Amino acid sequence: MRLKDLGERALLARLAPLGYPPEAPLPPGDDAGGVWAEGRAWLLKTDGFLYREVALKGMGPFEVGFRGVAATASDLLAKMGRPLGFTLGLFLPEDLEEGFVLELVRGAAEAAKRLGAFLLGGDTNRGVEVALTVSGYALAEAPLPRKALPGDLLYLAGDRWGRTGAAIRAHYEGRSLEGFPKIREAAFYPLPRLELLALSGLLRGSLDSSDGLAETLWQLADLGVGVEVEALPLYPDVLAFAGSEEAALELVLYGGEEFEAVLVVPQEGAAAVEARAKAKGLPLFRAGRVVAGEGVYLRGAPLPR
Amino acid sequence: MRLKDLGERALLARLAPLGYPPEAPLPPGDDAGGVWAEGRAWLLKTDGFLYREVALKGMGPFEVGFRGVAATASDLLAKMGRPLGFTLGLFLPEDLEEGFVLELVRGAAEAAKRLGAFLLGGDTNRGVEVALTVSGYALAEAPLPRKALPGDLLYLAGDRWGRTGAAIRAHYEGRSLEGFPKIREAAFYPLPRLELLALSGLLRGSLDSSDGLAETLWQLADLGVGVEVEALPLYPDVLAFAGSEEAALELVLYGGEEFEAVLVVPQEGAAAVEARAKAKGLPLFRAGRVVAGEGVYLRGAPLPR
Repeated sequence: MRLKDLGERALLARLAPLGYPPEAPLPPGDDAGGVWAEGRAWLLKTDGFLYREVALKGMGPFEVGFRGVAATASDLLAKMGRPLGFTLGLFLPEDLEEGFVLELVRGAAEAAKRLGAFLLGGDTNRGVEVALTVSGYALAEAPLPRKALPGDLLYLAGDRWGRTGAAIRAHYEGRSLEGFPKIREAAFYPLPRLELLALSGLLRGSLDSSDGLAETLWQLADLGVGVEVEALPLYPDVLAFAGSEEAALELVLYGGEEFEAVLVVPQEGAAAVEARAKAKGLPLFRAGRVVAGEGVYLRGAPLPR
Repeated sequence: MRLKDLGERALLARLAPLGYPPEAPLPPGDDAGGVWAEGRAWLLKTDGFLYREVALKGMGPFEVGFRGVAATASDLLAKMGRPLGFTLGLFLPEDLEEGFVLELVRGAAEAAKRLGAFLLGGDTNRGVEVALTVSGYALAEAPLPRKALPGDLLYLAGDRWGRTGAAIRAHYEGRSLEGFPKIREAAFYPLPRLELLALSGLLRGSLDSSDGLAETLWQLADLGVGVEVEALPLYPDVLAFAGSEEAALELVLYGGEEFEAVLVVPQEGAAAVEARAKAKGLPLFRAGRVVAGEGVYLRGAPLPR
């Protein structure tokens, strides 16, 4: 079967276990992969993309490089790994201007610096179209896998929910983001949250949302549980942009590229976690909880994948 | 200035220090990059390439995936890092058969397994042409930077010298490798050389020859020294394939893709190094020495880069 008909989800599921370590700190198909080395869970993650598929109107190579590192760092942080460094794989057309490449690299270096991390080099190769892969490694004291048990609460960390969806929709509709700076920042400089690490060792599991929250909630449900969302964050700017509560909901659920984490919090320490996040400046939103059975629900109604 | 006019060396040289750590276990622009973490030098490296640039006649996706890991692993090993895992970044045209992709990943997984390493996942994306990047991390107890002092001896480790160049030349000339099994193996399955680690903590420096021996020797000279090559290994099969000493030397010096290390050994430790290599199964060849000054010479004659 050709990739077109196969689909990305099916292909990824088939490739996930190949060569994966049997006694790993994280299961196959998680937000990152890794091995146990001298008492620490060393994580490794590679994210790739075509320049023309991530660069929204107003974004230049600087923003693209910055987002590449941010994307990879977010997956590592959701697994409770502290990103230490990143490497770049670049495919560049021969007629590309060197200034363009310098911008891509400085953008990436800037995102790395904000995290206290570095660029450890990379590689460049001739290519037909500008394409890039960003890999990063992280040291995790308590690796957080995608796991959940009926009874645990579901929390949304960070504040890019609905905003990255708005930015993409604006880009597709040809609408300006003048008047929506937080939405623009969410798309141009999505800062991965080191504060997530304040919750290391306290959570049951997590999933990084890069392909939409609804899609992520179903990835959680597919673990073998039911998901009941009682509330979702609808930021004032997201509502203004959307025009209605219903329109804002679609941006929040079917937006994408949020690179914010969905956290599975055991009822036991839910009070502490809120306190911890609060104490460390980590935005936290209680969305719902995990239950026995299957399916994903939004206030009782079925939430479509 | 266009990339085509700038050159790979010039470009890479400009990007190398960008975002690199000031207290790193390896200098910027080395065979790999890394940071010191809890007493160990953790190295990270990315090697990318286009499928068509690597696939020689007779090679399929399994061999290409194997070589991607072999290459990344070789750079890490030259720095004395023990490779622990790799991640893949794949760019794939939508009309590709799924089996082709499965071969790529299994090939990579095979090379990783030979090293006692694993595949930790990766990412896939649509592309106009098959392109791949392999990233890997390694734990180095004693990171080995590219470093050299006048009086130091130059050794070549491994046995792919001249053979990878012969394979490439064969492909270009449409010449059969029937009767040249070692040359074919050097191109199809360049086994990553774990035995290099037997020399951990004994050498002054090293460089991995991924782009040709002469090029690698000039990179060594660019550290601020002169290089005198007194002898080079001309294997029987390389000589037979080449037809003459001259043609053979050209394949050895301007071949490429060897992924074998050039080692800088202190005079005082050479006897011990050779003994250690012999005891642990690491092919080693004494080729010359480092001297004060500049430039690379082959038996007194300037060696073109």
